[PDB]
Amino acid sequence: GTAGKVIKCKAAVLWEQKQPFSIEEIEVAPPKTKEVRIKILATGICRTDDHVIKGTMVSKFPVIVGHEATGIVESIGEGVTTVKPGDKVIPLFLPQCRECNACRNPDGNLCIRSDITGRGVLADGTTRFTCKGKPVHHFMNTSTFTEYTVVDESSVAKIDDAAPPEKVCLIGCGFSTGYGAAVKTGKVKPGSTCVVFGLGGVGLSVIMGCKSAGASRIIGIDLNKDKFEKAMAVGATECISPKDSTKPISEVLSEMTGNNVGYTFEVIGHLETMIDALASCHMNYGTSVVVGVPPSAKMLTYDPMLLFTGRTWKGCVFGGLKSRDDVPKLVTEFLAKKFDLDQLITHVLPFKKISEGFELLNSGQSIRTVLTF
Amino acid sequence: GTAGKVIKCKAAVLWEQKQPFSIEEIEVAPPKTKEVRIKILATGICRTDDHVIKGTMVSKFPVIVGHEATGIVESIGEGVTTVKPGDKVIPLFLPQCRECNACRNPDGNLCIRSDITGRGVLADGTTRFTCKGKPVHHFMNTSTFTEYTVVDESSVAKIDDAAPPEKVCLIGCGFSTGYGAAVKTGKVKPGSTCVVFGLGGVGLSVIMGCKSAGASRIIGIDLNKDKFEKAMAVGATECISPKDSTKPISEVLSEMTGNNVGYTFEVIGHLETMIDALASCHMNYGTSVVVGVPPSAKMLTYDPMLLFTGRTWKGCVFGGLKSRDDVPKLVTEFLAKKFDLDQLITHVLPFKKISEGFELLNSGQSIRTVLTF
Ligand SMILES: NC(=O)c1ccc[n+]([C@@H]2O[C@H](COP(=O)([O-])OP(=O)(O)OC[C@H]3O[C@@H](n4cnc5c(N)ncnc54)[C@H](O)[C@@H]3O)[C@@H](O)[C@H]2O)c1
Ligand SMILES: NC(=O)c1ccc[n+]([C@@H]2O[C@H](COP(=O)([O-])OP(=O)(O)OC[C@H]3O[C@@H](n4cnc5c(N)ncnc54)[C@H](O)[C@@H]3O)[C@@H](O)[C@H]2O)c1
Ligand SMILES: [Zn+2]
Ligand SMILES: [Zn+2]
Ligand SMILES: [Zn+2]
Ligand SMILES: [Zn+2]
Ligand SMILES: [Zn+2]
Ligand SMILES: [Zn+2]
Ligand SMILES: [Zn+2]
Ligand SMILES: [Zn+2]
Repeated sequence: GTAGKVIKCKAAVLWEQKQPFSIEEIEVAPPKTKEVRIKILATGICRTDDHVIKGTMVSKFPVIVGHEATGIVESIGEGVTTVKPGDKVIPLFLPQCRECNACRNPDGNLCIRSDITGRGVLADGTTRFTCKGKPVHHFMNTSTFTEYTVVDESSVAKIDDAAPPEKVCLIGCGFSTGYGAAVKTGKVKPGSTCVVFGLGGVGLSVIMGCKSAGASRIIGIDLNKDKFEKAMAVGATECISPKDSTKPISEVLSEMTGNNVGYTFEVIGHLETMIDALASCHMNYGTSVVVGVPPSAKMLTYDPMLLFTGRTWKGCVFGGLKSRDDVPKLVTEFLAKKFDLDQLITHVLPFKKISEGFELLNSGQSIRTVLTF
Repeated sequence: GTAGKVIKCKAAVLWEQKQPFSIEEIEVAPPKTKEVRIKILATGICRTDDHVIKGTMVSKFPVIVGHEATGIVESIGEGVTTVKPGDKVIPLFLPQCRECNACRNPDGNLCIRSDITGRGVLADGTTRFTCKGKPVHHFMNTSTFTEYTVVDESSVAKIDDAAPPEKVCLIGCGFSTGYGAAVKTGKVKPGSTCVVFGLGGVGLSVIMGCKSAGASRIIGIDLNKDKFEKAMAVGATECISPKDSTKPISEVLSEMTGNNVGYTFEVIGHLETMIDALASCHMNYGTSVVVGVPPSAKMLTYDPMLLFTGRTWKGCVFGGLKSRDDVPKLVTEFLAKKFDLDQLITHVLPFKKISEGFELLNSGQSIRTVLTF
C-alpha cells in the first residue's frame, strides 16, 4: 500500500502571487502523529482561494490553496482515534481542538489552531508537500487543490458515507459559512427583513439561511444582474444592483422596506460595502454581519454615530459553526432533503481544468464550480 | 394659578459655546397640545451637558441644557392623559411614542421623536423658552437646568410619589444608561469577566449592572486613580489605569484574564478608547458595547480584522431601555432597596452653584453632583 510511504501526485501549485497555477508532481509526505492523509475526491473554487493569487490575501509561497472539499481517508497517523482509512471526511480550515478557549466557549468557534495568520504549516510548524526539492506551504490548515493532503486530526470531520462528494464539498466553507451566518451568527428572526450584499456562492448560502430562519423578505444586492435569477430560485424575494439608482443604497433599501431593515450581510470583501451594509441596517435594532474578508493591510474609516445609535456589528468566521460538530450534522441535513446544494453548483470540471474554473468565477459566470478528481 | 399663563423664572442659559452659564430670567411658555409643563425639583450633571459647552456635541444656541432630572407636573396641555398636575415625573430625553418602528420593535428603543440631531425644539418645531426677547432652544427633548420646562407627553414618565427627587433623578440618564448597558444591551452573562473603560457616573452604573448580572470578575479602568475606591465599593473586582504599564492595555487585560475578557464597555467618549475597548474583548466571542458619545464630526479608523474574527460591536443609547416603560420599573426597584444610588451622588448643591458642579466634575472630584432647587 501507500500507507507509510511518500506519495507522488498532481497539485495546482502556485509559485508566486498574481502568477497562474501550474499542475505539478508533488511529494505528499505521509502523515505524522495525530495527522491524517486524505485523498481529495472533489474540491470547490471559493473566492478566498482567488484572493491569494490577486494579493488581496497574504500567504507564504509556494502554496497549494483550496479548502472547500471532501475526500476519503488514505492513512491515519499515530494516535488518530476519530477516523480510520476509507472513511469519508471533509478537511476543516477552522480546527476544533475541543480544548482551546473558544472551543470551550459555547458561543465561540475560532479555535487556537486556526490559521488566519498565513502561517502555511501544520501544528508541527512544518509542511507536508514537496516539489522539485522545494517545500510547499499549506493553506488554511487544509490545501485541497491537490490529489492528496495532510491535515491535523483537529481539522477532520467524518461525514456520512452516502454523501455525494460533489455536492457536500460545498459544506466545507461556502454553504456552512453563508447558512450559519444567517442561522447562527445573526440568528435571523422569523418575519424580519434580510438584505444580502453579494450574490455569490456564499451569499446565496446566506439567502438559504434566512429562508430557514423565516425571514419575511430577503433582498439580494449585486452588481451582476445575471445572478438575480438564481438568487430568486434559492429564496430572494427581490434583488437590486447598486447602480440602479444614484441615491445611496442605504436610502434605497430604507425607502424600499419602510426603514425596517432588520439584518444585513456583507458577503463580498470590499471596505466600502462593509460600510454601506452597516448603514443599510436599522440605526437602532439592525444587525450587520460581515462575512467577507477585508483586503489585507487595509483599515476601515467610518462614522461612529452609525454604531452609537444602537447598531450591532459582528464578524463571521465559518458561520460561527464549530466545525468538527456542525459539519457532520449539516451533511445529515442535506441528505435529509432539507436543502438543495444543486442550485449553487453551476459547473463541475476535472482538476486539470482548474484555470477554466477560476476564470469562469472571475467572469461572473459561475456560482460554485466543483473540480472533481 | 400659573396653569395657562407664561411663567417667568431662572434658568442656566448658555448663550454661546465655550461660554460659562448665565442664570437668567426666562419666560417658560404654557404647554400646548399633549405637552407637559414640569417644575424641576432636582437635576444631576451628566458629562453630555458638559459636551455642549465644549463643542464636542453640536447644538443650536442659546440653549438650556440638562436632562437628568425629576420634578412635578405644574400644568398639562390638551389631550395629555398619562399624567395630571401634582404628579411626580421624570422628563425623558429619549421619547417613546409607542407607534414608531423602533418603539414597536421589542429590541429597539430609539424612538423617532428623539433629538439626537440637535434640533433643539419640540415636536411642533418650536421652542417654549424665551429670554430678553430672544428664543431659547431645548436640549434633548428635555432641558432641565431651569425651574420649569415643557416637554412632549411622549417624553414624560410618571414615577412613584415616594421617590426622593435628589436620588431617583439619576434614573433619567446616568444610572439607566450604565445599568441597562450591561443588563439589557450587552446582556452580561453569569460568570463573565467584564471591563469598564471610564469610572464616572455612568461607568459606575455599568459596574452595578454587571454585578447584578453575576459577572464573576469586573475590572474598572480609569486614568484618575482616585475613583477606584468608589468603583470597588460599587462592585469592581479590581481596577487599573492605562498609565500603570507601557504595554498596551489590550495585552494587559488579556494577561490579566487569560484571554477570557468576555465583555467590554466604553463609558468615556474618546475614539481611541473605543478602539482600545474593542481590542480589549475576546477576538472571537467578546462583545464591546459603546456607551460614550463619540466627538462631533470625527471618523474612527480601525483594522477590520478585529471585527472579522467574531467580535460583537454594539452602540448604546439609554441602556437600550424603553423609556416610558422601564424608567418607572427602575424607580420601584430603587424604592425596593435593589440598588444604592447614593453611592454615585457625591455632591448636592443649590442650582445657583451650578458652575461649581461643573467645575467639580471637570476636576475629577465628583461622580454625580445633584443640583437641587
Ligand atoms: N469568512 C468566511 O467564512 C468566508 C467564507 C467564505 C468566503 N468568504 C469571503 O466571502 C467573500 C466572497 O466569497 P464567495 O466565495 O461567495 O465569492 P463570489 O465571488 O462567488 O461572490 C462575489 C459576489 O460579490 C459581488 N461583488 C463584488 N464587488 C461588488 C461590489 N463592489 N458591489 C456589489 N457586489 C459586488 C460579485 O458580483 C458576486 O456577486 C470573500 O471575501 C471571501 O474571501 C468568507
Ligand atoms: N449613550 C448614552 O446613552 C449615554 C448616556 C449617558 C452618558 N453618556 C456618555 O457617558 C460618557 C461618560 O461620561 P460620564 O457621564 O459617565 O461622566 P464622566 O466624565 O465622569 O466619565 C469620564 C470617566 O472616564 C474617565 N476617563 C476620561 N478620559 C479617560 C481616558 N482617556 N482613559 C481612561 N479613562 C478616562 C474619567 O476619569 C471618569 O472616570 C460621556 O461621553 C457621556 O457623553 C452616554
Ligand atoms: Zn472559502
Ligand atoms: Zn479549539
Ligand atoms: Zn467588487
Ligand atoms: Zn446624560
Ligand atoms: Zn435659534
Ligand atoms: Zn416612538
Ligand atoms: Zn479622557
Ligand atoms: Zn448606601
